[PDB]
Amino acid sequence: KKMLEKGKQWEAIQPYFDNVVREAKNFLEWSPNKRLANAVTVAAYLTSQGLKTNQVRKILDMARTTELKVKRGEGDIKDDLVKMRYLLAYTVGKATGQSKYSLDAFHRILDPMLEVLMGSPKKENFEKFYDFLQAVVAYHKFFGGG
Amino acid sequence: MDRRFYGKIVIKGKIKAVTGLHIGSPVIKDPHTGLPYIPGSSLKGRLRSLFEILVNSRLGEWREKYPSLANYSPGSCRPDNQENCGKFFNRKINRGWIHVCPDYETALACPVCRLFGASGKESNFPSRIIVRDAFLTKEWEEKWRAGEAITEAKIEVGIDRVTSQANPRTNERVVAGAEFEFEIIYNVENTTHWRDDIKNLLTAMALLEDSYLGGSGSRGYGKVKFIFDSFEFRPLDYYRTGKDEDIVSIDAREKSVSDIFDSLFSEVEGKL
Amino acid sequence: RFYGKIVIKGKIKAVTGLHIGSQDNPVIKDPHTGLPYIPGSSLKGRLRSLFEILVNSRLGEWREKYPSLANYSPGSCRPDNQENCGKFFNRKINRGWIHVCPDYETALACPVCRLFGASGKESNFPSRIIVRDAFLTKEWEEKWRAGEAITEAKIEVGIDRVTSQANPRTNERVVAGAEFEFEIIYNVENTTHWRDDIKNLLTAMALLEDSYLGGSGSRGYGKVKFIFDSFEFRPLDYYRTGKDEDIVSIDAREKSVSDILSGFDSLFSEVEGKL
Amino acid sequence: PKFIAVKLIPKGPFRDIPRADTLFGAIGNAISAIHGQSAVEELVDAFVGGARISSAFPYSGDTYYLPKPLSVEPALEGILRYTTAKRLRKAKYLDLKNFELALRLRPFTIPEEIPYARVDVPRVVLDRVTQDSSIYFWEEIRFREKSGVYFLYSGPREVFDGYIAPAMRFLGDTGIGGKSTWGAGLFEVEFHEMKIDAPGSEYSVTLSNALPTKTPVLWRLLRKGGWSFGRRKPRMTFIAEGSIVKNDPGGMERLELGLSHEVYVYGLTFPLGVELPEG
RNA sequence: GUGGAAAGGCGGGCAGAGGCGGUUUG
RNA sequence: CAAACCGCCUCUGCCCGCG
Ligand SMILES: [Zn+2]
Ligand SMILES: [Zn+2]
Repeated sequence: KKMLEKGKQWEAIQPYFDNVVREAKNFLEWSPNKRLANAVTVAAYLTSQGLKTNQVRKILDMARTTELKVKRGEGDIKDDLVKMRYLLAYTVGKATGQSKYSLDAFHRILDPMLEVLMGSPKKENFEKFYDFLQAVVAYHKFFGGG
Repeated sequence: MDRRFYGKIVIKGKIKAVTGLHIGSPVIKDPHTGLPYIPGSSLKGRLRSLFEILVNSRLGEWREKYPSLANYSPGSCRPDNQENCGKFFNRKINRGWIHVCPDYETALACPVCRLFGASGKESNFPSRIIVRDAFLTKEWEEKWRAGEAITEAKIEVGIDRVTSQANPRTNERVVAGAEFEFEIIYNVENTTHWRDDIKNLLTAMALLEDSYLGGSGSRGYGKVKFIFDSFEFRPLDYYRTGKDEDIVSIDAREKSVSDIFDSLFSEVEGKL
Repeated sequence: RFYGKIVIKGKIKAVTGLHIGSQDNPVIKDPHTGLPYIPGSSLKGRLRSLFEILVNSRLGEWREKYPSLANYSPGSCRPDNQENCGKFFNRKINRGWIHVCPDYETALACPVCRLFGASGKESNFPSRIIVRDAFLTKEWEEKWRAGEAITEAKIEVGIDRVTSQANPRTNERVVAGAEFEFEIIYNVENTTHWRDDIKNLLTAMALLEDSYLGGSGSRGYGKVKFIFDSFEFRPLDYYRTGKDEDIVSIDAREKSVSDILSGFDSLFSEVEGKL
Repeated sequence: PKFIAVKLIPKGPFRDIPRADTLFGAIGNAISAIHGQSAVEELVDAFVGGARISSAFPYSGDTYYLPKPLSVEPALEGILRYTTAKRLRKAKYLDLKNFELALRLRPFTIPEEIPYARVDVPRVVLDRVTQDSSIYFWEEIRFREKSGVYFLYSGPREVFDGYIAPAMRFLGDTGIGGKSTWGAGLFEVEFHEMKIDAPGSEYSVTLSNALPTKTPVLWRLLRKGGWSFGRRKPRMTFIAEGSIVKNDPGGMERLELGLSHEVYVYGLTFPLGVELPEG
């Protein structure tokens, strides 16, 4: 559906957008094609709104640090998982604007996939959020937003 | 014809990124430790590229000291697309022009090619220096382990001259002051001319120390400094007995223009 | 004859990236698994080349220890295109010139061909080392099964000296820090030659510490590093009866420079008492 | 048919899957180096009077392959598909369970995987002054992870215990043929027992290269020579394995070759019973 | 009494040239 | 208690030599 993201796709791709998202209130929801299948529809109706794109890469660098700590970097891979929660809303706690409604389709999917990691595996239980974190960015570039 | 071997002068030390240091790939990083590094390709090809133009300027003033510089005359071979003619920059790589002598007996007397080596058809001269990859020092492994930033993301812009419309981009560069540990091995294949090769390598090091290394450079992204540790000699009998029979030059607090010379290398002269 | 086989074991550490190639330039890899490896020929011939150059420096100074280096002058036979005219690198294989001796009884006294082997005509002195093929240490197969990259892809460029035009190519290099596991099996055929053969083999290994191993070495692709585990003597009686008679020297934390002098008077005192 | 099975767990790549002619030569060169001259002749006498070894065949993780008898080609239609009949005739090595099937002329299955690969690696020769190269290519047999090669031994046990078992510990550290200074022919040896269920008939497949003393029934011809201390052996017409003789004991042949010693070429048979069709 | 013996896929090649974090707000 | 934008483009991306 390359022609979807039409102008009413915000009023079309929010049929069940947050229900199954809140049903994925842990990280390891479903290893299958449901990850990519959810990750397309998440970015499918962000694109009709603004979604200022390049305010994400601090989480990318932080996941790189935690991934170096997967590669025998540090034994404590707990503090950087909490530092994302320290920076979870500071962005919408800094300045607002036109693309805030897409942030309404971004903040509701944070705490389902962010309150999990206190008693989690540090190396494991992490790759599926790590895949949803990139497939949304990827298909959002592919629909034409960046 | 006649490759010999007397020993191997080893140059060790540190490379000080006095300003930021860009070598693109995002700066390169080795896949295992994850830290950035300097390759030896990026460094040999920048000592060479400077000593090239140094020879090209003095191309007529040396041809009684270095023969087979008589067979060149300055410039590129781009305004007449031939391989080997009277011009100095006589090899096409892909679409660009670079001086490599085409034979063994021609390149044995080239000052560039007896030190950085050459190639060719039906003859080949191989190098005398080995320029190894330069990883971060012992201090900066741990400054990385203590949580510091080893790289930065710098943001630049491009301004329209008429309306001041500006257009940003992001570079990613090693932070200033970062220090990499290098090694350069000159393989003493002739005891007649090792002074000239060590002195030409120091000329290339000095010209690199006034220019940049990688990256934009004309905008500040270079500025490498060479902090010397040890010239060593490792003669032909170090490798057989194993005993510490190698001559060391004491230069732990000197400049690349301060080595360049008779006072330092006197025992290497006497050891021949 | 035959008096036993000295087995040298240990590890190789690719301190810088190791590149060999498989004819945008791949490295050579095992056709079934897909992991890289260091060939035995690529290691053996690099050792032989290094020790050839070392010997060619010393054709005046070893004429009394090793005879039949008196039959050679230091140089090469490429200009005067007659094989074994009298220079050292005397045999032409296809387009290159190697020192390989032409007879048995001249190669029993030449220190290169006594160890690495000659070919000749009607004669054929075979080699006296077996440089066994080198595969990744099981730690680095476990790192290969953790999804970690075992090779890289390094992009280099060539640049015009006047107009600074990029002309890029890529090479596939083994990740620096890798570990391979080598074995070199020396055949004790004559009990006089053994000290000098193992000293020459360790000299050839120690020239390789400061040289490189395959690929663009002067652009920083070698820096191999030998980390010994153990030697074994494996005597003649071991292959007869199959008990444990073999002397095991242990040098677990020793480099090839710490091994040539430190252990050769000391860690081989037990082997000279059995010859 | 209870045979000793020698397994050669490879440490590198072989040059070729070794014939019986180059297994016996390797054993003789081992015995002449760990025992002496006068104990190779007792080896040869033990193989004249008694024992026999077979060729090497590939194994892959506790499945052992044996060559296909040629007894199944002339009546492969009576066993039975034209695709199956063609792939059932092309195939070279049958599994041990299938091989015991096909000795009795029963329907059998071919393995769907070969345990090795014939790969040719490019090598290079560099001169020492100019580093100027010259390629040649080199073929070798590169094995999988659990796969390797094995051969079978019949005959008494003092011959195995005094000759073949020391010869296999010697040849583990100097390989079976090929560029064994590149670490090619080397292995770790371990011995088991194999039992083969075989019909007691007049006809026998040979599991080693035959070199017969009379014409066989169905055969697959194989010229090969060798190299014995530098001297070229003349080319000899062996029969390849899996071929049907009847009551033909084979025969070793002594060569001349201008050496200090005679050079035997192992031309003995290794009989297993087989059921033929009417021709 | 080994279709063997001997044989470095390697020499040379800068991820580089160009580009104000900037325009308006007492 | 910061309003608004711009958040990468331009060019090459394996060759000469052994069989
Ligand atoms: Zn030149
Ligand atoms: Zn020799």
